[PDB]
Amino acid sequence: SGFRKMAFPSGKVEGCMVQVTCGTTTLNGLWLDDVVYCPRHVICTSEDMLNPNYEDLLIRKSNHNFLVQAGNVQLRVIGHSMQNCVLKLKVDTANPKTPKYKFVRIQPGQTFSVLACYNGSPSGVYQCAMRPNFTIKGSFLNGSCGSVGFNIDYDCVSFCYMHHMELPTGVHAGTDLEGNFYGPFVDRQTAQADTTITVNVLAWLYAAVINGDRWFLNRFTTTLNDFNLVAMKYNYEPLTQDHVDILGPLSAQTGIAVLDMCASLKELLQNGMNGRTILGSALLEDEFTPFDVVRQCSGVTFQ
Amino acid sequence: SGFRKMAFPSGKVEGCMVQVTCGTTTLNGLWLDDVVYCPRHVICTSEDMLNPNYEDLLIRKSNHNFLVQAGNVQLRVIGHSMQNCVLKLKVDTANPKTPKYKFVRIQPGQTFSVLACYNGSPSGVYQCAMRPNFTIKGSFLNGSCGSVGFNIDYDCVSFCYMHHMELPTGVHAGTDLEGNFYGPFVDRQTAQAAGTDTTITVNVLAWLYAAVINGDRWFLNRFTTTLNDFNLVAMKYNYEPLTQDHVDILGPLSAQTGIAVLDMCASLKELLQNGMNGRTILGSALLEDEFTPFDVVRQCSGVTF
Ligand SMILES: CCNC(=O)[C@H]1CN(Cc2ccc(Br)cc2CC)CCCN1C(=O)c1cncc(Cl)c1
Ligand SMILES: CCNC(=O)[C@H]1CN(Cc2ccc(Br)cc2CC)CCCN1C(=O)c1cncc(Cl)c1
Ligand SMILES: [Br-]
Ligand SMILES: [Br-]
Ligand SMILES: [Br-]
Ligand code: NA
Repeated sequence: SGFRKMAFPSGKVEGCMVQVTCGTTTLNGLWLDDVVYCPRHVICTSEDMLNPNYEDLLIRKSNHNFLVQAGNVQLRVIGHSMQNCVLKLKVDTANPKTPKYKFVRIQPGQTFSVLACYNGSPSGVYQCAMRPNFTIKGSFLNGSCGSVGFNIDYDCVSFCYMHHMELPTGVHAGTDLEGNFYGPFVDRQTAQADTTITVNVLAWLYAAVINGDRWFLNRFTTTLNDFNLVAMKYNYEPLTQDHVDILGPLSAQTGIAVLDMCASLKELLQNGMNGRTILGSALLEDEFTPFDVVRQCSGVTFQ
Repeated sequence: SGFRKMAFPSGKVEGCMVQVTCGTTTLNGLWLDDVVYCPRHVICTSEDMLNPNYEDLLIRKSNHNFLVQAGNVQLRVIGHSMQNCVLKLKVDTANPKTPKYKFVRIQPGQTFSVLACYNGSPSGVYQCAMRPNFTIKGSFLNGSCGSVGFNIDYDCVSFCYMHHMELPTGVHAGTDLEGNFYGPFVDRQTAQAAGTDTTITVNVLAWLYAAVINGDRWFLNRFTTTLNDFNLVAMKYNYEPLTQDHVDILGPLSAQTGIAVLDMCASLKELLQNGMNGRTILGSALLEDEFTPFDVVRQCSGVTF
C-alpha cells in the first residue's frame, strides 16, 4: 500500500553527467558513448542572449574552446556540431558507464524523472510532467542547464528532456535530446510567455480505488461529450477516445467503467472533498499517468 | 525557481542491493563490504511468523540455508548472525561498489530517500519522513522487504531505514541498519497499531519559509507570538511541540528570508485557527510537513553529492 511520487533510480543517468565549460560559462552535459550533449546556449555571452546567431557564434570556436570534466578527469574534445538547439561534443573517451538508452520525444501529459545537476554533479531526483502548455514545473537553480529528464522502463534509459531555461513565470522550458524545443519556445531571452491533465487525474482516482477507497464514486454515468463540456469549464484538457482506451486496464482491474469514473470526477469538481483526502491529497493530482499507476500500484484491488 | 519533493540521487545505493533467499522466501538485502544485511524475518515460515522464537529459529539455520544473488552472480554465504532484528550474512566477496557509508538512527520528523526494491533490483525512489508515531507513509508492495532509506551527508551515505512490514492501516514499519525498530513494533504477525499521528511543526515552518523564498507571501501578518502561546495552539491542533532547538535549527532559513521564527509562528497560528480561505501554498491545500529545514536549504541552494 501507499502512493508516492516515484522517480526512477537515478544511477544509470548519474554515470553520464559531466561539466561543460565554454569561456566563462559552465553547465551540465550528458556523456553517452563518445559524445557529450548540452544546450547550445553555452556558447553565448550575456549580451548574446537577446538575438544570438548560433552559426556565427559557433564558427569562431575550436574544439579546444570546450572543456569537459567527468568527475576529476578532463575529457578532450575532438569534434563538435550543432543539432537544432543542442551542441554535440565528440570526446576522445567513450563513457564506460553508458547505459542502454534511447532518445524519445514525449507528448503533453507524459511524466519523467529529472536528475537536477550543478557543475556536472547530481543534486537530487524528482518526478515531472510535460504540461499541456509544453512547460514543466521543475525545481531548478542557476547552473542547472543541461540537467535531463528520463524514464527507465524495461532497463532502458529513455531520455526525453534537456533543461534550457526558466521562463519569467518560474516554469521551465527545454528540448528533446535531438535539440528540438517542446512547445513554441526558443533559446533567446525574448518574451515567449495551462490546463489540468484530465486522463492523469482519472488514472490517480483509479489508483485510489485500487488502494481501497471509493467514497468519491456516484450512481451516475456521462457521455464523453457531456463530460468534456463540463470539465473544460474547470480548465481541464479534453478527454479523447485514446485516453479512454489507455485507461482500459485500470477500469478492468477496478470494475469501474471509464465513463463512470468520469462521472465521479465531474462530481468532485462540483463538490470538493468535504474535508477528506484522496491518497493523502486535498487537491486532484494530475502528474501520474495511467502507466505510472500500473507501475506503482498492486495488480490486485483492495476490495 | 520551483519546489518539488526531491530525493537524493540513488546510484550509490543501487550498487548495494542484492536478493536474499531462505527456503521459499525471497527479499532484498544490502551488500556492504563482505556483509549482506536483511530483515531477520526472512528465516520464518508463515507459521513461524505468527509467534517466532528467533533465537531458536536461527539456531536451526546454517550458512547453506541462505542464497545471495548480486545481478546474475551467486555470492557464497560463509557466516551468519543476527543483530537485533537484522540478519547479517557474511559472503565470500566484498562489494566493489561499497560507498563511504555510516549507519545512522534518525529522529521523528527527519526525512530520507527510499530506494524501493523487488527481487534485489531497484525499482523506484521517493522521499519519506519518519512520522511522530514512528511509522512511514511509504509505497511498498509484496517483495519490498529489505528496501532501504538513506540520506547523503556531505560525501557519505547515511543508511537510516530498512523496511520490515506494513501495518493494517497501510503505513510502514522498519528498523535502523543495526536492527532496532522505529516505534513500538515487533517483527511478528500479530495485531499491531501505531499511535495516533501528529503533524511535524518544525517541518511545516520550514515549508512556509520555502513558500516565502518562492514568492508566496499571502499568509504573512503583522503579528508575532511567544513560544509558550504557540505551543498551546500546536497542542490544540495535533501538532508536535516546537522546541528552542527547532527554533535554532530554523535559524538559516530565518536568516535567509529575514523572518523571525516566532513571526512565522504567528502566520502558522493564524492558518491553524482560520484555514487557508480557499488559497494554496506552494500548490498545496494542506500544510506540508515532510520537508525538513535542511531539505529546504538543500533544494533552494543546489547542494550536490
Ligand atoms: C533564471 C534565468 N536563467 C535561465 O533561465 C538559464 C538560461 N539562461 C538563458 C535564457 C534565460 C531565459 C530565457 Br526566456 C531564455 C534563455 C536562453 C538564451 C542563461 C543562464 C543560465 N540559466 C540558468 O542557470 C537557470 C536555469 N533554470 C533555472 C534557473 Cl533559476 C536558472
Ligand atoms: C502486506 C503484508 N506483508 C508485509 O507486511 C511484509 C512482511 N510480512 C510479515 C509481517 C506482516 C505484517 C506484520 Br504487522 C508483521 C510481519 C512480521 C514481520 C511477511 C511478508 C512480506 N511482506 C511484504 O512483502 C510487504 C511489505 N510491505 C508492503 C507490502 Cl504490501 C508487503
Ligand atoms: Br509520450
Ligand atoms: Br522504452
Ligand atoms: Br494538497
Ligand atoms: Na507575523
